[PDB]
Order: sequence, then structure tokens, then C-alpha cells
Amino acid sequence: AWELTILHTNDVHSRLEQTSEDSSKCVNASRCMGGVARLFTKVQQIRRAEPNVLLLDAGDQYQGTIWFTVYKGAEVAHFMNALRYDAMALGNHEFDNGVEGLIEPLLKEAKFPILSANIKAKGPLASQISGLYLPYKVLPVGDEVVGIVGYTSKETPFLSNPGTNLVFEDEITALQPEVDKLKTLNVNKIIALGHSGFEMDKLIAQKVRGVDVVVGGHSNTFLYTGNPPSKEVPAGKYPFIVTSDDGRKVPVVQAYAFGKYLGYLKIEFDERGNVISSHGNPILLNSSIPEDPSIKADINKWRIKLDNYSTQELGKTIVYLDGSSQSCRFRECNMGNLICDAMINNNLRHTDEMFWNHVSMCILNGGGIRSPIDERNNGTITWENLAAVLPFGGTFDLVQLKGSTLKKAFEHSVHRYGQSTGEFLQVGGIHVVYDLSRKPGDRVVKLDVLCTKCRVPSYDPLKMDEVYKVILPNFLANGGDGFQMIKDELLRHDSGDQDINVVSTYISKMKVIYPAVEGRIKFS
Amino acid sequence: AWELTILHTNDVHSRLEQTSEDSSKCVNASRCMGGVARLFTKVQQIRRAEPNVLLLDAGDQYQGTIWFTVYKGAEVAHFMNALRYDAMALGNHEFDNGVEGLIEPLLKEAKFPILSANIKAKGPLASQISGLYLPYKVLPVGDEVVGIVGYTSKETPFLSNPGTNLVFEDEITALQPEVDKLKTLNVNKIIALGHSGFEMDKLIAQKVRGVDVVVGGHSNTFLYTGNPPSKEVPAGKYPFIVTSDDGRKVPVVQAYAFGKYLGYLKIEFDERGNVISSHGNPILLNSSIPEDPSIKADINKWRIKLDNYSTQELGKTIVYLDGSSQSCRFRECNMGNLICDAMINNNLRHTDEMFWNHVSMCILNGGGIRSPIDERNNGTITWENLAAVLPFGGTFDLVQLKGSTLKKAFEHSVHRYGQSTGEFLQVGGIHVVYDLSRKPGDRVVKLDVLCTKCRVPSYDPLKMDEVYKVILPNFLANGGDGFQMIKDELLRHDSGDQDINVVSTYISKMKVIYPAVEGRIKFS
Amino acid sequence: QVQLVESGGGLVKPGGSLRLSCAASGFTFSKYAMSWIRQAPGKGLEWVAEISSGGGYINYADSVKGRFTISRDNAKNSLYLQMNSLRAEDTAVYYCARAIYYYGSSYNYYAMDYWGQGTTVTVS
Amino acid sequence: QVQLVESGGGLVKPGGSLRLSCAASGFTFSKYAMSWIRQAPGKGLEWVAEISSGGGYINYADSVKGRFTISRDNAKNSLYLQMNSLRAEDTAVYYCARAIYYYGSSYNYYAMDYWGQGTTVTVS
Amino acid sequence: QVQLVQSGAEVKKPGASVKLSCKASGYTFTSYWIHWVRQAPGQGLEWIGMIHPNSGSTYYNEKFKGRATLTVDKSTSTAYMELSSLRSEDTAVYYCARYYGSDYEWYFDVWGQGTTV
Amino acid sequence: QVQLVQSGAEVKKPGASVKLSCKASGYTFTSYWIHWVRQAPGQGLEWIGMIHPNSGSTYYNEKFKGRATLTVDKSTSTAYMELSSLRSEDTAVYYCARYYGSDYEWYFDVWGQGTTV
Amino acid sequence: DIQMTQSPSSLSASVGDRVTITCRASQDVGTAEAWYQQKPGKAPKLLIYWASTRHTGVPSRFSGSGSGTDFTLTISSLQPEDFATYYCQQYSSYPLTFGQGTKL
Amino acid sequence: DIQMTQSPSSLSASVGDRVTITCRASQDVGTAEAWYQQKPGKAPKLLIYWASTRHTGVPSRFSGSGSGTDFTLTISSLQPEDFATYYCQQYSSYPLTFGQGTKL
Amino acid sequence: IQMTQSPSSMSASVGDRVTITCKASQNVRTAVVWYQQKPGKAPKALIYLASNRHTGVPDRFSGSGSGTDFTLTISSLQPEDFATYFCLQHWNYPYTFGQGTKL
Amino acid sequence: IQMTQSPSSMSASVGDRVTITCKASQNVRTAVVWYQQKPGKAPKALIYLASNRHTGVPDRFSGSGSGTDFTLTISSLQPEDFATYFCLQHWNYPYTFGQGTKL
Ligand SMILES: [Ca+2]
Ligand SMILES: [Ca+2]
Ligand code: NA
Ligand code: NA
Ligand SMILES: [Zn+2]
Ligand SMILES: [Zn+2]
Ligand SMILES: [Zn+2]
Ligand SMILES: [Zn+2]
Repeated sequence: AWELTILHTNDVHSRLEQTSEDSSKCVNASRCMGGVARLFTKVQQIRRAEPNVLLLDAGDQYQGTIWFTVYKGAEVAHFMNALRYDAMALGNHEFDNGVEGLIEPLLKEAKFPILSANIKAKGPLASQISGLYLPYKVLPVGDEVVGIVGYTSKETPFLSNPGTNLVFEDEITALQPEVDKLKTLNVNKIIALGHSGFEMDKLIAQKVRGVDVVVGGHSNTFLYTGNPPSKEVPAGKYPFIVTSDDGRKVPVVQAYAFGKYLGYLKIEFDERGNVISSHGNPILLNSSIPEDPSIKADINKWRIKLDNYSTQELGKTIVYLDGSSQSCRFRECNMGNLICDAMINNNLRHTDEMFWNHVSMCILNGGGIRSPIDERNNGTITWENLAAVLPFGGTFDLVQLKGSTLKKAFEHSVHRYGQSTGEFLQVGGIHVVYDLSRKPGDRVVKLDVLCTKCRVPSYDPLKMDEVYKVILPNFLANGGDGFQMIKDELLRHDSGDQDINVVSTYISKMKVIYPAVEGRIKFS
Repeated sequence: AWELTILHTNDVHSRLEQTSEDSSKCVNASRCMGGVARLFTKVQQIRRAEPNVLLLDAGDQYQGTIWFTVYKGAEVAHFMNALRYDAMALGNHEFDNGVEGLIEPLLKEAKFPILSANIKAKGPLASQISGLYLPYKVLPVGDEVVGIVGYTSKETPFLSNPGTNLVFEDEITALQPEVDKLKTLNVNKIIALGHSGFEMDKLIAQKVRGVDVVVGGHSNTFLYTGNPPSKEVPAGKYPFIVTSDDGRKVPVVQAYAFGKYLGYLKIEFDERGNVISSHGNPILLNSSIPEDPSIKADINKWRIKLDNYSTQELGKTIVYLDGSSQSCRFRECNMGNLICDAMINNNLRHTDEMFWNHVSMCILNGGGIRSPIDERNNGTITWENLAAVLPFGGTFDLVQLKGSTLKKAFEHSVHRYGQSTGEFLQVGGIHVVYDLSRKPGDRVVKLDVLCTKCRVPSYDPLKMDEVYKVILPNFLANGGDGFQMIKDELLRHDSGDQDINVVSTYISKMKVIYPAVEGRIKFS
Repeated sequence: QVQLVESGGGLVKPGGSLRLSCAASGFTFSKYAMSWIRQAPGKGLEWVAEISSGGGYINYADSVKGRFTISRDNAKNSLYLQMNSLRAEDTAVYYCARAIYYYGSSYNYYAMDYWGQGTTVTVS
Repeated sequence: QVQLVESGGGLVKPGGSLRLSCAASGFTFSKYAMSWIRQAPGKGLEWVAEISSGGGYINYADSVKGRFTISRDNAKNSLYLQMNSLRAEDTAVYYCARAIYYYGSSYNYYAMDYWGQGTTVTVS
Repeated sequence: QVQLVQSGAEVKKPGASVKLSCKASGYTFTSYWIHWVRQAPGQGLEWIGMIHPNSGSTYYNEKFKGRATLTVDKSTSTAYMELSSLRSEDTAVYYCARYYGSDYEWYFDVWGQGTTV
Repeated sequence: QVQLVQSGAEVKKPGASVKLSCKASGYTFTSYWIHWVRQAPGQGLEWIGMIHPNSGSTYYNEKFKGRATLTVDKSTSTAYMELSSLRSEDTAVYYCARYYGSDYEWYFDVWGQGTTV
Repeated sequence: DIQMTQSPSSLSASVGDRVTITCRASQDVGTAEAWYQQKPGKAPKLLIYWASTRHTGVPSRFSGSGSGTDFTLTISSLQPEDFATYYCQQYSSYPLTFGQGTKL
Repeated sequence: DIQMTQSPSSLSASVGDRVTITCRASQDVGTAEAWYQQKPGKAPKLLIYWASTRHTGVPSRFSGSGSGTDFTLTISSLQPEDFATYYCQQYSSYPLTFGQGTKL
Repeated sequence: IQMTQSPSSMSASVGDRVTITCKASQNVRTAVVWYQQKPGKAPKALIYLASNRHTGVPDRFSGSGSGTDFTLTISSLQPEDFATYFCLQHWNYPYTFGQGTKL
Repeated sequence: IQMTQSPSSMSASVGDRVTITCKASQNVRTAVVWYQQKPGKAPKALIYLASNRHTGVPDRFSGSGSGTDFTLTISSLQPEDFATYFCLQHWNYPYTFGQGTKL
């Protein structure tokens, strides 16, 4: 009977201008991808072709690139309003600059609703933030009515800096009542939209009752049926199918990340509001699809401050930052000692009153350190000087590990010494010792970490059966450089912020840095 | 023939309200000392009694107390203008907040001249600071003319933060020409006034020619002839006498420090301008001398912001700062690790291009750490919480030592372990190890310090014949707690800033502190 | 399965001191904040005092601020209240209510889900 | 006792390259900044280039900025200058002047106390 | 293009049920939403609900649940209201309107005539 | 209290030396500094030097070193100037003044009469 | 916040009817508010927090509404076991005040 | 700063007289300025820096003055060995300009 | 919501400038449309989105907003400006009009 | 030093407010004294220290300063206000007067 098509994006992570196939930065215009203008083009074509359409976003279009560091959420709102977004949910990176950084730019200028149904305010923050986000919405699509409902992750307090007067409940219990009410409102078509992950999406399609479709994200998952057109390996079919406990078929969808793809799911309903048929596949925005000038002009005029700002002073140094290759891959090098300090300074959250902070450790490999920095230019540091050290557009990732995978990593890092290999590890919050005269696999003799279950920080030994939360780059978590143990024996993974921004905020705060070689690594 | 009396003060170090006999803080009004109102009283009595008088200051009335932290040089100017000061020289602590902190408060509002003849400006700072300080002055005293000349220390660049476009020449060569010119101006009475020290004062009275008297300071020296009325032991007679190379008698004078004393030197001249007779003695401002209300009212109305400001937030902490007695005197305690970091952060000066910084070390004894700080008051730190840790009004002092006196100190610190004695040393920029099973005097087995003759900081061993510059409190330098070796085998001594202000500026900069126990001390 | 039983209530002369105690069993006692609520004779409810999950953050009303003292002992799974300057206005029942759980945020600004029977305290 | 002797001056065709060198003896060469000053044919003096006591800070005028190169070798106590795009306006004598000493401040904005004889460089 | 007559004057003393109409002409009927409002004397205006020709799919404002229903004919292009269990204070003017707009700019444009009751 | 006559009119063609006077009455002469100024036509005023009765101890402005000298008598309370090697452009009015003030507020108060030359 | 006037004081009802209770705050409670029920001389019990959520174990006829400064508890088809006293809270400020009460 | 016009260009003198030389800067040199003397076809020599100081080894008849933007070199009782070219510098800006020259 | 209006009783003579203010309970992001109702007739739209002017309105009508406070400014009064000026909302589903200010 | 004055030729009619400005080369810290000279007579002091008024001067005379820029403001003009108003210094030893502005 009734038909609608659904267009969704997720986890753009500030890839606002056109990008490469690895979604880092593209220099050959003839083989490039993504962008917001190309997306405008495709969206407008589909909108003219079809009468019933929905464009949705599932959160996390804030951390990444250099547009967020400078403007801080204004570009998001501007170009979302330009594209005619029909709704939006809240992710975990919308709270990076705090709620005060959320409310003004996004929540007040946006012309479209923002949703979450497990987020509740207590105390003085109840008056301020009431009326600005909603648990659910009703929209007239075509000649019918469509009900929406939102949800958001529960680990946001440990993955961002929201506050202490915002609560994050369980998804299912906070979701069911609104569905029930919506049904009592004579509304029979329901869509869930949220930023929680894939597995929880699956559970919401089994435990919750009344949900016709589930749109989601936060896991960076690829769903294709057929033959993939590019590098990404699909984890499943496109309209994923799950048998609900109430005897129904409920799809699930997710369009990878950045802007490399788009979603396109067509549905067929009946007179009562039940899903009959579902088919589609994600779109790939190659150069075959042209751009839209009225957007590129606006982008080009907004890009000036980006270049004006990359030649400016952030801070100062009085020492030589040896980001060389004969040092950072053979011994301890003070650039890493600077880098992990910033990494931790970023991961400072809340005092549970039984711990001073949940994570107290760093790991970093020497292959991610390209160039040095010399202090003989008035003692000045610039964004370019940093981009020349970390030229990959990576991220610093929070994970969990046992106490044995870590020893495996520290033993693999030193099993072939003397070849300028990028497997040497710079550390933070760790005291380690080596003895290179022993057989490979048994070269680590001492290893000490930093107490968290403790009011006074102190260095304690390692227990080969305990969970430790650690920070390390995405290149390592996905198994780069021979670190398969990490990708095989981890117990969770959450993405983080851009590296250059981390270091940038560290340096703009200290305002003068004199890092030193201390003895976090030594040989006996 | 002609007679004048000379009244001088020096090294007040912001003791602006009445003080005790130790010049720290007096709580029993009936046995208290000093103050500016009492000084007003005595000065006015002498001025009405005698017709020819001169009130002079020899620098350093800026660092110390809590008046400088809040107002920053305004009170100095106000109460100097009130007392009718006739001239002033420049010291080493006038450059603490920088030249921009000097020019506005003091140099522009002061109604009396400020002098220095070895200070020269190069570059863009030549236009700004020209016309604001003078090399010499002419004053009509009584029915005659008196010529003045100023000079200032040469170690100011290493004892403060002036800049890089200000030069500090040798005193004698920069002084002689102005004396010669003054003589060609038909002026035969000359006074030198400056902040360089005692010994250089003596040399100026021998090598320079045309100088009738020498007024000075910066060494905190007591000169009494007779029986001292209080605790201070005199180092010499009052109008110190030196035989000049040109065959003359030239006096030298200095009135201790803080406000405990005043100078009073009467002279007799002849028709050509040569000193005939000289006699006097410093004054002691006991309670027998009453105060002046029109001053105390002004003080009392200026003291409000001091109390309003001591209840305010400086920064934050997320750990427990263990300033206890069972920890800070028996092991390493993170409060000291915080304290030395601030100490160094204060002593950051200029990059000579062959070193990153001249001093890289700290020493501190556990007897100067009284109370802890608990983080369970919203994570807040207050000036009172700091004053409860260092309740003595001390200072952090820069000195020089060989590499053997230091080992002597580190061996004496541990020669009787287990008695909660205040001789244990907390450190910074030092890695030390102990073995308490050996005979006293041979318990230190390892000791490492931080390279300065170096672009990349690194920890290196100790050489028992080399000069090391170090920071340590005044209580230790003057030999407190059994540390006579320091007072006997040091090679120079320069005072510094107030401790609480150091820590305060460190904490207001980091804005969040999570200090930790790292391993700067250990037992094998 | 949660039960809270109060005890330690009787008759006192104006100016006396009494110590009430709250037992607890059926859950993990070292995770939840707790409060003391008193209901006057045939009147409305009113809030008295509170304590965090580890005795670190203790906050008081205006009335009992200077006469009462709340505390907990996680080892024995119990709560204690100490009243010193008992006036004639402290005549009422006293309830021992638990507090909602907040996953990652603070414990302040809560609502009470599990209450207790109550004790009677008369000061004449 | 300070002496500065220059050498390395001759005749060059427009576009050639020449390397002048300044010797030094009679003091400690690793403490003083040095400069190159050139005097046109029967005209006034003009400033060319400079170098700090350790070759770290080298600053150039507008004319020779892109054609000259100053450097020093403290081990042999000598100074070097390299000229590449010799035009017709580079015809003049070239002096090798020392720089005043500043105890604790920077080396910039100095005056020259000890000069040298000079060399002739003609580009026609 | 022009919203036309709704009805004349109906008294309907308390207890009965009324049935109004809203006829439109000059455009394609089955393309726009139709809304009903009511301005009772002594207060402001009141929203009632949405009716869309082409299958209706109505939506009410959770104050008139069983007290009102919306119908459509279109064949002769007419919208029908229905007030049941009429109360005393229900005296007011009943309106008809069309919803018009493209992306974010929506507004009532062809306001119908009045039908006092 | 009143600064009184200096002199009348002296021509002193170029080459000679003049000697003026400044007599005062109504106060204690030997208590205040005495200053001399000169307003040549076509420009502003000029300071010359300080003379204090009670031993003099003068001070000049490093422009009239040997070209002028200051003398005092007091016995009959008179100050003396002396211009030597008189030049052509020295035509101007010569003044007398007293310096008055307590702590920082000093100013000329009893201005003398004029002595054209 | 501080005041929390529970407007109704005594309503007459019988099994079957529909009863409504209001609780008007003073400045702005936002959406933090709860509803309690105390029988005659027994410990209270929580029904609704967050101003719309229902505590585990409450009958479905209980439902909350309202936001800002005007709330409401509604019971449809009263039952024999539902004649007690109902209280309204607020946790937006920190004296944590309650409501006077209402007897049903 | 940049300009440093040395106003005088050629003065006629003889042993015994008193000669004065001026060097007018452009914006404001402050007090950083020096005076040089170059014989015919010989290396220059410094006399006065800081605008009033005298380099070690200069005769006493040489003396500098002035501040701001107007300086002056004065020689009293000219001597036979004092007929050369005199130059005025400035080190307040950083093209480090000199003066055109003056022949005596 | 609740869309209150300030000047219930506002009167002015032709030739001056008049203003009307609308204030909402919650945050409606520039989703207010100003209406005009001549007596005994159906209303007519004036401004949509609080800033744009309906095709066919004189330039003497303006608008403002962007938040919880919205204002309508009238200048160059003419004998066609005296009627009731409502103020409604279309942001959240239950739409609330205003009481109405007469001029 | 050099004590320059702005309005060499300034003319106004009785009844208005007039001003005179004095600017020094260097920084003289509020050590300027304004003088008045009637033609063919010795001058007379008006303001010392740039802010205080000499005992016997009308309230119509004021002063300012505190730096390198000093101003004298005259209001309520009377037929005794038209003379030459000098501006000197007593800060450093060689005292410099000003050129003089006539009114
Ligand atoms: Ca359904
Ligand atoms: Ca003498
Ligand atoms: Na997942
Ligand atoms: Na000394
Ligand atoms: Zn992501
Ligand atoms: Zn996410
Ligand atoms: Zn001192
Ligand atoms: Zn000193």
C-alpha cells in the first residue's frame, strides 16, 4: 500500500569537505570521495524522483578534522539546515566541549528536532535544558504520520564530558513507555533512531515491542548484500533481519562512517502499520556524482580562517623535541613523554569517590612519530609542525585488556632490535625494564603501572589476571604493525578524539613546555 | 660648616603593616615592631627638629607578604608618596612581574625620581622606557645643592625577569663619567645610592673617585657600634670606613632589612665639599614609638580585599595531598613533588643558546610541611590551606654548591632514621637511592642530576668537583636543622620569592593538579 | 528483597541525647546513598539529613545543622544518627529511606524508593 | 690584541660566485656575534648580514636575502660568506666587524667595536 | 484556490451531534492537509486536529478524543466534522484551513468562512 | 612680601657688561631660593639659574656658563646679575622671582618687575 | 522548588470514577518530581519519578504528566485499595521539600 | 630609525676651534646610537656608543650628547690627527642603518 | 507553549510606530507565524518563520525572533492597520495560538 | 621637555568655554604649573601641580594632567580672561617654559 524510502547517515566525524578512499585527505581530485555538496546533489535527485522520503542522522558529527577545532558546531548547524535534515539523535561526541558548548551552537540554531529518551536532568540543570531536546516526535510524511523515538549510549559519562547533573538510563526501559503512548495516540508506524551500537540495536528489535525499524550507528559497521564496490568488508546483509519475541520481522541498518556512503532502504506498509517488504543497499559517492556550487562557494569562503589559524602560535618550547628515527625507535624520546601526558589530560572525567580517575595509562608506537621540532624560531609551535609529526588523521582509542595481552605486546615490541622498525612503544603511566640478552618472548623482567583504586597515586606491579583500561591509537587497535593480540584479546573498544587536537589543547594550556627524559624505560 | 642628616631604608620586602621581632607576623600588639605609620611619626619628628634632611630608599620593596600578590605595586607608590621620599633606586625584585609591571604602577605614579646608571635599553624598548628612569639627579637640600647617582646589580637577569632588551653593565665604568660631569657642573657633594651589595659598595668607595658617601643594600647586613638592642649580631661598625685610593675617608651604611630599623647618619662638610666628621647609629622602632592614625585608617580600608581574596578558589585537585608527618618525613610524599615543580617553574629565565636553563634542581626538608589538604570540599584549594602548610613566611633561595657539599647533605639527612625528625629531604630534578644497612655517612650509593649544558634534558651522574646551582629554603641556607655544611661551603647566595606565592602561581596555571609518587627516592 | 528496620526511639527530656540505628539486608549496602526523613505528629513529611555511599559527602538541613550527626558502617551494613540538643519540636516519627542509583553521575538530587517502618521519638 | 684579516676578493663576471673568509685571533671567538659590512665605491657604509655566537641565529638584509650565506667555524676561529648571484651592484669593499658583548641579554641590536682592513670585490 | 462555504447557523441544543462541512475548489483537493480550529468567545483560538484527503490518517490534539471525529469525501471535495455529546460552553466559530509550505516555511493560507454554533 | 624695582632702562651697546639688581622686602630674605628668567622678543621664556642668599651656592642651566654670574648682598637685601660679552640678540626683559612650596607643590609667587635691556 | 503547594486537600470519590491531583511548584522544578502514597500510619511508597516514569510494581491506572511548574497525577477507575494520602516532591533545589498532602 | 640623516656634510676648521656635528634620526632612536670615524681609505673606528659613552682609548676632547631624535658630537680644540670622516649609527630598528657622512 | 501576548489593550493614532510582543513558555526556534483577523472575517497571514514577509504585504511590516521572545513592528500607520494580531506556533505537535491584542 | 602648546592663535567671545593644551616631549609626572601674564606686567600663578588651584582664583579655572598631556579649561568667560597663558615644568633640573598662547 504505502511506501517510503529512508536516507540515513552516521558518524560523519566532521568529514565536511571531499575526502579520499581512506577518508583522510585526498589530493588527486579525479579519484576522491564524499563531501556535503555531492550528498546534496544525490539527495535532491532522490527527493524529486520519490514523493515520500526521510533524511535522518544518528549522531557523532562533531569530533575530527580542523573545522571543529575552529568553529565548534556552527558549521554543523549551517550545513545541516542547508541539506533539509528531517531529524537527528545525540551521540557521545556532542558532549566533548560540555553542555554549554552543546546548547548554544546546535540545540538553539538547529531548525530540526534533536532526540533522546534516556537522558534526564537533575538539579539546576533541569530549568536550563528543558524544552531543547525531546524524547519522541511526530512527523507528517506524505499523506500519513510517522512516529520517531530516540536513544543514546550509556557509557557517555566515561566517553565524554557531559557533567554531573545529567543521567543516562537503560535504553529499553526508557524506550518502551513512549512506544506504548505513541500507540495510544493512534500512531502505528514507528522508527527507532539512536547512537548506541549494533548489538543493542539488535536487542531493541527483540525485547522492545512496537518498533517497525531500527536505525543506528556508533559502531562503524558495513552492511552490503552483493559484491562490495570498495575496500570495506561487509559484516552482514543490508536490511539485517531479527526474529522479535512478539513474532515479527524487524530490519536493522547502518551506513559505515565518514561520508563515503549513504543509505537507501525502501519499505512497504499495509493498512494497520506492519512491515511487509524491505530491500535496498547503501550508495557510494564516487566522482561520477558531481558537486553543487552554491555549497562549494560557501565552503570556500568558510575555509579562509582555517589557513589563517594554522600559522599561529599555540605555545612555546625551550628544548629540542627529538621526533627522529634513530631515537624514538631505539630508546626513550621526550616527544612521546609529551604526547601521553596530553592523552591522559584529555581522559580526565569524574571522581567516583572510590577512584581518582578510571584510566591512567598510555601506549604509543614509534612509527607514528615522523619529524622533530626545533626551538630556534623564537621558541614557537604551529599546527603544521604538529601535522608533520602525525600525518595520518588518526585517533587515540580507549579499550580494555587483561594483564597478559599487555605483556605479550611489550614482548613483541622488542623481539627484533636493531632494524629501525616501528614497533617500539613509548609509554605513559608505566615503568618497564628490559634485558635484551634473553631469548625472544622472555625479555621483559619488570613492569609497573599506576594505581586508580586509590586516593594517592602510586606505582604498583602487574597482575596477570585483572582488567586494565588503556589508551592507544586506532592503527594499533585494528592490528597494525603485527599487534594482532590486541585485536583478538580485547574486551571493549571506544573511539576518541583527534590526536593533533589533543596535543594542541595540552600545549595551549601549559603555555610553556620543557619535557625531559625521565627513566620510564631502561635496560639492565 | 654645613650639616645634613641622612635617613635610609632598604629591603623592606613588603613589610607594610606592623610586624614581630622575627618580622614574620605579630599577634601580641604590646610587643610588635615596624610599620609605615610608626616610621611616619619618627620621620616627622626628625624633620621638624632638623632643617637639612634626606630620606632615601635603596630598592627591593616589592616581593614578600600578601600586599604584592593582590595590588602589585600600587600600595608602594601610595605610601611612598605619603611619606615624602626624596629619591629611590632600583633593585632586583622590581622586575619580578616584568617591565610592563614596573612602568605603569611605580614609574608613572611616583612623584619622586628613580635612578640607575648601568641600565641601558636596545631595540624597540628604547622608545618606551626613555625619560622614566635617570642616571643621576640634582637636589636642593637646605641652602645648598646635593648630587645623587644610582646603580643596580649585574645579576638581575639571573635573579628576575626583566626582558631581553635591557642591559646591565659594570657599575664602576658606568658610574665614573657621571661623577666627572657632576663635578664639571660645579657640584661638589655627591652621594651614591644603589642595590648591589656590601662588597661592591666598598669597591665603589675605593676605585670610583669623587664619591663622598655610599648608601646601599641588597645584602641584609647589620651595622651597629655599641651594644646591640636586639637579636641581630653586627658585622661591623656603623659609618664603616674605607681608605680610598685617592687619599680620603668615605663612609658606608646599611640598615638591616624589613622595617625593624632606620638609619641616622649626621655629616659635617666644609667649603669645598669634603667629609670632615661622621657619626650615627640605626634606630629601633619598638612600641615606645606610637603610630599615626591618618595612615592606619588608610591601611585598614585597604586590607578588606586581602581577606576577601584569601577565601577564593585558586585551582583544583583530584588527589589527596599527604602533607602529614608519618609520610613526608619517612618516605617520598607527593606534596613535595608538587612544591619543587612550582619552584622550578618560577626559576625559568632566558635561553643562552648553549643551555636550556641555568638551574634545574630543588631541595626541601620535611620539617617545612605541616598539614595535609583533603579533596572532599568540591576539590578546592585556598590561600589558607597553603598557609597552613608553610606557616613561617619563608623564601626559596638560589645558591651555588660544589658536588661534595650536596653529598654531605644527603648523607646527613639519613644518619638517624626512625625519629620523625625534620631533616628528611624532598627533591626535584634529582634521582637518589639509599641503603640504610651501612654505617652512617656512607648510606648514599647513587645520585643523579639533570643536564643543563644540553638541549635535550637528561639525567646524568654527579661529579665531585663541579659547580651546581640549587634552590633551597632560607631556613636551610642559614644552617637550620644541622645543615652547617651548606652555610660554610656555599659559593654565593641570592634571596628569592615568597613560597606561598610560588605554589599559588603554579596551581593557578595548571588549573587542575594530579601529582603522583614517581620514584625520585627509593631504598635498595 | 529489601528491608529497613529502625530502632532506638523512646522518651527524652528537653536537652537529652539519643542514637537511632538503621539495619539493612537484601542488597549491596556499599552502593546507595541514604537519608533520614521525619514525619511530625499527624502532619507532612520533611527531610533531615543524608550521606554518600562511603561517608565522604554528608549534608544537613538548616534545623538539625549543629545538633545531628549521620554516619554509616558498611562492614556491619547499618546506619546511625546522633541527636544532641533535643528540643520540643523534634517530636515525630523517623524514617530511613534509600536513594535512587545513578550510573555515572553524582548522587545528589535523588528520589527515595524504599522506605522503612519508623520509630517514635518524644521530647517533652 | 684583536686582529681581523679578510681574504678572497677578486674579479667576477655578472652571475659568478665567490667565497670570502675572515680570520680571527687575539680573543675568545666563541663568545661574540659578528657581522659583514660593505662600503660602496666612494660612498657610505651599509649592513649586510650577521650570525650569533654559535651559528644558531642568522639574519639577513633585504638585498642579499636569497643570494648570500654567512657561517662560522669556532674550531678554526674563522668566518665565511658565500655570494651566488653577483650582480653589478655588489661592487664594493667588505668589512668583517665584531660585536659588543651583552652579559645576560640577547645579542641583537649591537654596535661594532673592532673592524677589519677589507677586501675588494668587482663584478662587471 | 478559494475555500468556500462551511454551513449557515445551527443551534443544536445540548445533547445532539452536529456535522459540518468544508468544500474547496480551484486546486487539486487530494494534495494538502486540512486543519480545523475553534474560537470560543471569551478566549483565544483552539487547534483540533489534522485531516488529509486521500485516506485521512487523522491526528487530534489529545483534548477531543471521542468528542470529535474527522471525515473526508473528495468525490464532491468535502471535509466533515462531527461534534458528539455537545456541551453548553461549546458555542464558538468553527473554521477550515489549508497547510502550505515547502521546506520549513509553513502557514495557513486559504482560511475558510465561519460557521457559528 | 613684595618684590620691588630691579632697574630702569640700560642700553649697553654690544661689548660692555651689565649688572642688574633685585631688592626684596616684607619677609626674611635669607630663607628662599631666587631665580632669574629672560623673555627675549620673538620667542618664549628662558631659565637662567638659581641663587640662594646665605652663601649663594648657585646653579646655572648649562647655557650661560661664563656669560653670566649671580651675586647676593642681603645686608641691604639685594641680588646681583652680571651679563658679560653682551651680544646683539640679548635684548629682552629680565625678571626676578621667589621659589615657594612645602612638599611637592612649588611655584613662583612674588614675580619681580621688568628691566628692559 | 521550595514551596511545592499540592493544591487539592480532600476529594470525594467512589469506585469507578476518574480522579485528578495537581501539584504546583514555585519557581521551576523542570522535570524532576515524584509522587508518593502513604496509607494510614504506614511507610510511604513511591509511584512516579522523573514526573512521568512509573516505579516497578505500580498498577497501570496510575499515570503522571505535566512539566515546568504544573504537574498532575491521574487515576482512572478508582479501586478499593486506593484510598490513601498522596505526596508530591521536587529535587531541583536542595532543601528537598515535599507536599502538604491530599486524602482520598 | 631607518633614515639617520647626518645633517652636516663639509665643515671648514683649523687647529684650535670648536666643531659640532649633528645626526638627526627619523622616528625615535631612543638612546641607542654610535659615532664612527674613518680616515681616508682605512677601516672605521668607534668612538661613542649609547649616545654618551666613550670607547676605551678615545681622547677626552670627544664627547657626545642628545637624546630622542637629535644627537651631537663635539670636539673642542681640534688636533692635527682629527681630520677624517665621521659616521652616526642607530640600533633601535633592525636594518641597522648608518649616516651618509661628514668630511672634516 | 502558552504563547502569551503583552499588549492586550493597545491604542495609537495613524502616523506613529506600534509594536506587539509575543513570549512563549518553552524554546520554539523561530517557528512563529503572525496572523491578522479583521472583525467578523477569517484571519490572514502576515509573516511566516518570524522573519519573512508574505507576498503582498507592505514594507511597513517587519519581524524578529530567534528564541523565546518574538516581536512585530508596525510603522507608517494607515487606516487598514487596526485589527486583532494573533501569534501561534507550529514547532511541537499540539499547536498553541495566543490570546490576541487589539489595535 | 620642549613643552609645546597647541593653540597659538585662539580667539573667543565672553560667555563660552575655552581650553588650552600643553604637550611635553618626555614624561613629566604632573609637575606642570600654569601661568598668566597680563601685557606689560609680570606673570601670575594660576594652577600648581596641574590640579590644585591657587588661593584666590575663581572656581571657573580647572586643570588636568597625569602624564605627558596637560590641559587647562576655562568657563564662564569674563573681561579679565584675555591674556597669555604659559606652561612650564619643574620636574628635571633644566626648566623649560612654553611658547605662549594668546586669548
Ligand atoms: Ca508497527
Ligand atoms: Ca666631594
Ligand atoms: Na558494539
Ligand atoms: Na654581598
Ligand atoms: Zn565514531
Ligand atoms: Zn559514537
Ligand atoms: Zn632582600
Ligand atoms: Zn636585593
